[PDB]
Amino acid sequence: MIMILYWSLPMILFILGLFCFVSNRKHLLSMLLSLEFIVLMLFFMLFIYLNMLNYESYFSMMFLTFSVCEGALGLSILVSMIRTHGNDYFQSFSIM
Amino acid sequence: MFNNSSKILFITIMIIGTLITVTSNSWLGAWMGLEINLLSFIPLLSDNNNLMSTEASLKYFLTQVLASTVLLFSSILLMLKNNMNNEINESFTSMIIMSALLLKSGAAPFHFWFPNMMEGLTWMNALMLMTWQKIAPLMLISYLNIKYLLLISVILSVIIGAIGGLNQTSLRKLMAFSSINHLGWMLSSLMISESIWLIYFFFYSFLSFVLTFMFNIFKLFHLNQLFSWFVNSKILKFTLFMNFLSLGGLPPFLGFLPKWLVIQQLTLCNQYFMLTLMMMSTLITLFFYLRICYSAFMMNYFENNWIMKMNMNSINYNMYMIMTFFSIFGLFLISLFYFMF
Amino acid sequence: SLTPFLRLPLTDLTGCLINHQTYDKCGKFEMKMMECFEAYGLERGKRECADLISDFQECVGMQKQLMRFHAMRNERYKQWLKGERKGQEFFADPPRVDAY
Amino acid sequence: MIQLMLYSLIITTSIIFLNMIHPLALGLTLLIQTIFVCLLTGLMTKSFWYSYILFLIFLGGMLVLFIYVTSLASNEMFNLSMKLTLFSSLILIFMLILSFIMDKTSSSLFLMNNDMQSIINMNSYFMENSLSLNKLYNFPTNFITILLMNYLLITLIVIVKITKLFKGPIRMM
Amino acid sequence: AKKVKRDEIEMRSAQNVIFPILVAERDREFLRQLRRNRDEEAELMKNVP
Amino acid sequence: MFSIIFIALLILLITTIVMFLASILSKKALIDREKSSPFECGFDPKSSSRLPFSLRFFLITIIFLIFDVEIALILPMIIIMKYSNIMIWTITSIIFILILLIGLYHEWNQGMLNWSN
Amino acid sequence: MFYMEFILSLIGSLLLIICVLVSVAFLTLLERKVLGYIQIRKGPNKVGLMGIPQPFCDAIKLFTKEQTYPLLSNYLSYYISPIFSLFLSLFVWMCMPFFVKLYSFNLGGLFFLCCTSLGVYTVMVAGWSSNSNYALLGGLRAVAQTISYEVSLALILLSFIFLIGSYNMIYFFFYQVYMWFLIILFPMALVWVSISLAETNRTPFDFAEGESELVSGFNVEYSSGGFALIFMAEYASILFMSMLFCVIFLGCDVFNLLFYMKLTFISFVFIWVRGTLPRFRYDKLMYLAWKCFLSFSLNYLLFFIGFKILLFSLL
Amino acid sequence: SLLKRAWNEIPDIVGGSALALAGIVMATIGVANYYAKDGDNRRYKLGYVVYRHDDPRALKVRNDED
Amino acid sequence: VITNNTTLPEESELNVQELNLSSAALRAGAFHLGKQCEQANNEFMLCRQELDDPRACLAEGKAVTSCALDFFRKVKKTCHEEFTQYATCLDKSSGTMAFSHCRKTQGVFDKCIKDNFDWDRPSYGYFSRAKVIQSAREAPKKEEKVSYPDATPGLPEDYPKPPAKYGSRFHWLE
Ligand SMILES: COC1=C(OC)C(=O)C(C/C=C(\C)CC/C=C(\C)CC/C=C(\C)CC/C=C(\C)CC/C=C(\C)CC/C=C(/C)CC/C=C(\C)CC/C=C(\C)CCC=C(C)C)=C(C)C1=O
Repeated sequence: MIMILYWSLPMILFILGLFCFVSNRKHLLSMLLSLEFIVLMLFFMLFIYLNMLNYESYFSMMFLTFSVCEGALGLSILVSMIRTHGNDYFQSFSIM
Repeated sequence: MFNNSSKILFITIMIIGTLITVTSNSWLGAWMGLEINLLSFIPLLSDNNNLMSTEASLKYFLTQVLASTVLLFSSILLMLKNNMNNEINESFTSMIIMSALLLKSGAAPFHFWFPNMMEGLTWMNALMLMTWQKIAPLMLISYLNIKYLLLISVILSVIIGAIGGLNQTSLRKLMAFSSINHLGWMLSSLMISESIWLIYFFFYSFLSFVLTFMFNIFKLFHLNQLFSWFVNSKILKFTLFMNFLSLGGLPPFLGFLPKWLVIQQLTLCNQYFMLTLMMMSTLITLFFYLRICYSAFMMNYFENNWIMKMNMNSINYNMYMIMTFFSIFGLFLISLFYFMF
Repeated sequence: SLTPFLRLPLTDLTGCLINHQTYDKCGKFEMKMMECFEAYGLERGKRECADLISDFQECVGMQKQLMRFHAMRNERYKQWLKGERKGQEFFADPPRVDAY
Repeated sequence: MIQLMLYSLIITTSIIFLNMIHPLALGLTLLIQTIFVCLLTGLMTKSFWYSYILFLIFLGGMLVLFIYVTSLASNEMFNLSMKLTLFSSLILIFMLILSFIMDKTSSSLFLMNNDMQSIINMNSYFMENSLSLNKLYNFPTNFITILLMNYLLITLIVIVKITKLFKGPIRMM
Repeated sequence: AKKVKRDEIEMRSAQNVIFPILVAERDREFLRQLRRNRDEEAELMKNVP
Repeated sequence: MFSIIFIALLILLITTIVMFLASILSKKALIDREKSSPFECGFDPKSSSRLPFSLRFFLITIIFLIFDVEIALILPMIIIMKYSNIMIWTITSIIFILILLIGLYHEWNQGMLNWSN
Repeated sequence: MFYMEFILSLIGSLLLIICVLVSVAFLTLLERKVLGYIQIRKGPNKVGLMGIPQPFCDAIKLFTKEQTYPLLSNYLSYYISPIFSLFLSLFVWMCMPFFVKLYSFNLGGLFFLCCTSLGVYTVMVAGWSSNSNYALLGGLRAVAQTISYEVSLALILLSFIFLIGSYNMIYFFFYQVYMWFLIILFPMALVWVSISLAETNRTPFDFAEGESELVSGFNVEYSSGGFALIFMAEYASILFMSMLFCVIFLGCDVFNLLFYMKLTFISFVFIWVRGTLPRFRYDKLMYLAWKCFLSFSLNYLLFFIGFKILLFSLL
Repeated sequence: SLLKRAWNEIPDIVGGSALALAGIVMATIGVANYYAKDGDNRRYKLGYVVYRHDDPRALKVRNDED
Repeated sequence: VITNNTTLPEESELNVQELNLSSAALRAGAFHLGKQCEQANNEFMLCRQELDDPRACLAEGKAVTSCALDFFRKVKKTCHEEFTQYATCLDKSSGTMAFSHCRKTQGVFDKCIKDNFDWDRPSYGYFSRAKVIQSAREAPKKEEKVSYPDATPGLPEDYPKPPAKYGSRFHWLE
């Protein structure tokens, strides 16, 4: 099928990104590491679709701007994490 | 909008973010508005005086980031096969979009994060989360037309939303499970129309807007505090708590009219079996509301006696009393409303 | 394309985000189709736009042609692996570079 | 041809990335992949302008998280996994073998490279990225860029307020 | 800036005298190829259902 | 590209050979428990280097991520000046650089650009 | 024909590689002689004939000297970091404009930005891999350098780019045919050299090495093989960045001989400055980039956006 | 005063903003001058542009000398 | 997409004498060549834009190539030596085949062609301008508007709106 010969690989890569975002690693940063991994794969598919259009790749910039802000915001929340808990370990948070 | 000029901004940018989503004529445009909305809420939500608040700022962020990420994943996939923002005949690719949106709003199967982040929010924060943040997600689900997936969330929402709430004593955590149930009614109202949903949402926000103030004005966070709460006229305290009954949708009060119009339309559309599970499950929701009214309906209590006085903010209380008055006598104004016909 | 319920002035902001109307092989194909959606509305348009949607999708998505192409290649390989072809004459003469 | 080998490597590096635990091991895996994805994207496009931008953008994020990794997760451990090295090396050669015996006219992506375009296409004889990036700064889509600007500036107000610089440095107490 | 533009326009003007020539050539060979492909398709798949 | 990748590999091979010569050409002597000890001015070290190293430019560190992503939006300017509407291009570009300056001066005046103190 | 074409491209890169690798050896001698004459010293004068074979006389030692295997270092990372430091130094040369084509490189200006940023990881990884207190301080002193110069670097490149119309470096030749952009861009030339120093981590911005603050910075735990490549990779950066100053502000007549008389002179300037200025203070640089340079660079984008617009109307 | 303090403390932002202010001014001259010449209609066109004698655009052909 | 019923011209018709003349040789005569075959070029290029069917412009294309081949026969007859020197220079002077380098040899040719055929080199920007012609094809594309008589009708503003019968008609007329 068309979807299997052309769009399978990025999707299989995407789900592997999510399975990193949920696996049990001690440090919160392990979530941030896997966060921009997924974003890297989202860019890849979005770039497939935008190129089916002849001239629409400019929207890649729009996507990248929101990619950094969620990473940048994701990093700020970690900073605020440290200065109330002292450490970023997942097991240090109240389970609720 | 409580402390500094900065809080004023984040509130507005939240409004802009939500509006961009619900006014967008394409999935990609809609997704952008969600990102705008995301960072407008977190700074409002994070305060370092509380060890709990920063934890709340986390669980929301990880959940919402995943939701928008998976949401964008499917939207790209959706128009990779159809080449349109719309799918002619709904299929799996459209289901995936629905799953993300439900998690974005904390519907039943993916609600877990939602109560578990309510421990560390101020009351004014919970209102923004409970009411406004549910606009953009639920409003996009109106575009998608999958029945069984949406139908399953309703059945689980009313059930999990009710049974879970019986065991809580923290009002903030209790209202979360209460809000999950009202969310179930919306999604049921969303497979039939939107004008009902728009009406029903406005009333739901109205009641929650009221109950939040009463706790917010008197800083109550636990059931025991209700019994210890001091009021000059036990008649006054008795009447303030009569808003819970409206939140329970009892017909003598305004809070039933929303439930009522959702049944006159679901029944018109032959969804009889759904209403049985929903309306029946609402009783359990009505139950723990009465557990709160134990502190009002009985009206002579053993209370601590180092308080003789009520210290309350005027403007909040001034607006709260006005809102409460309609919440008890708002039924006879159904004549005026012309949005149901 | 989706229809916002709100349709406040904000929709003007993001309306023209992604389109096919800028120098595209399918610019005319989509304008007809989407026009027909505007004439009949969205829900009824999905039942009157059978040709326009299929043509537009076969102009952008191109699945209909790519999925012809593999049938030719696979059927070329199937013949050879069955011995029906030969190694010397496996492919036809290539096109000229200065073409297409 | 290298496109298929790029497919193999991006798959291979993703398998191991699922198994990294040490944050820097994750980072090295991610950095390597950011190279390949950047390379791969430019194959199926009229220019590599976006690969340059994407590469530049992520490298900014690469440095910053090392600074925080070296402050938060400084003391952690690696473990060479003989299961992993064999598994990746086993499939990697296996995948590389296929790419040599693949009908790699069929595997090529249908997206039109610049040369894949016709000779008659008059719009393909301008500067490499003129038209594509054009309407990023023309009516009406320009307002989207403007909307980002506030969004980025408003973000810049969010970090300082979340961060609360004055109440000290950051240490992994 | 004038001199660079002067030179550029001269280079571009040379294209417009050559560009029509190539298009004439390509069409007369683009068409010829299409016949061969329409004929290769016939032979390749005689026995397909 | 494909030319550059080949030379990229060829260079990497060449530079790799250089130490592979150095590793053999290097004089070889028995390694001592002290020869491989770290250098910290001749006195044994108190603290591993893998302890948490405090940070003071964390705030700038985040601002650096942002400011780059606006470099993605100024760079295309030149390329599309001959091809764009001059009012839209002129107006938008200016209100792009004013926004950046205003943001910078705002934080500079608020003292966020200064390090943690 | 075409098959032959890429063969020549290989030869050019190899020819450019060996020539650059040789020059950085002789640059190090030049650094010692010139820095030995600004100081009233004589400089290397004995070895061989008049000191010319001095740098070769040192390349012998740094390779007949044993590798160091630090006890507490992740050896594989510690062992590989020198390779990529040298590779990235040589690799960035493939974009240097030639009228006798070597590589097309439309968007060559960006390719500069990508490659130069990569040079920080090699320092960064080497310092952390060494697992010594000083080495780590050197690495994190280098990263903070990037946070400063990186953003201002792009903006200042953008100003030059507006003048030429494209990111292809070849166009610098045509526009610098009557005069030199140095005249139009005098403060940027002066600023650009300042940022160029940060790129190569030189005095007054010598923080990665950090000599006399850190014992030897991130190099403190390297020896014969690894340290040599770190050194060569350092001076390859100077040589290129000096050339990149000659193509931007000084004519860019790559095929003329004088261009190489100019190239060495800017190399002399880099040594000249090292013998004049004391090192900045680790924070004063980061404040300098954000407080002054970034604001400065943005101000002229308006000046050149207006000037290009005004010039566009006339032409 | 104010002018003095900045001119003494941060002279670059004053000089830099002085040229920045120059950009806006002579950008406002050039942009107005551009539509004072009808520069949208450019005598040299990218690509091979051919009009019919009856097309409305055929009237607006900018007639120049070289 | 091509099927049997789609009509492509037979192979013999597409055959026609071709230039087969390298790039540098073409760029040499560009300015003098352009002034001659402009009538054919514009006629050919005009149809190709309005009408995007390659087989439709088949007749015009043969005119364009014939004019090009016609021009070089003249050059072959007279300035053969000069043209080769100009082309050789233009080819071997830079990697772009820019005119800015070979101005000298160019002059030699321009004087040969203006002494043998009294032609003039057009100004540098002559061919970059918009070229308006008298369409000999005489079939400018038509204009039409689609018609949907079955469109979803709406309530027209002229429609009168009397009071509702018994009002809301809800439950107890409220
Ligand atoms: C007392 O107060 C003072 C201080 O306080 C302590 C100071 O710190 C200082 C500090 C001084 C400085 C920082 C000065 C700058 C110097 C340094 C940072 C380091 C010192 C080293 C140098 C100057 C030497 C420069 C060169 C290197 C380090 C090596 C670089 C690599 C090189 C040259 C190899 C290049 C590669 C090539 C292929 C070139 C061609 C061929 C060869 C080399 C091959 C050689 C031989 C063979 C292959 C053998 C073949 C044989 C056969 C076939 C038979 C001063 C001055 C001071 O006064």
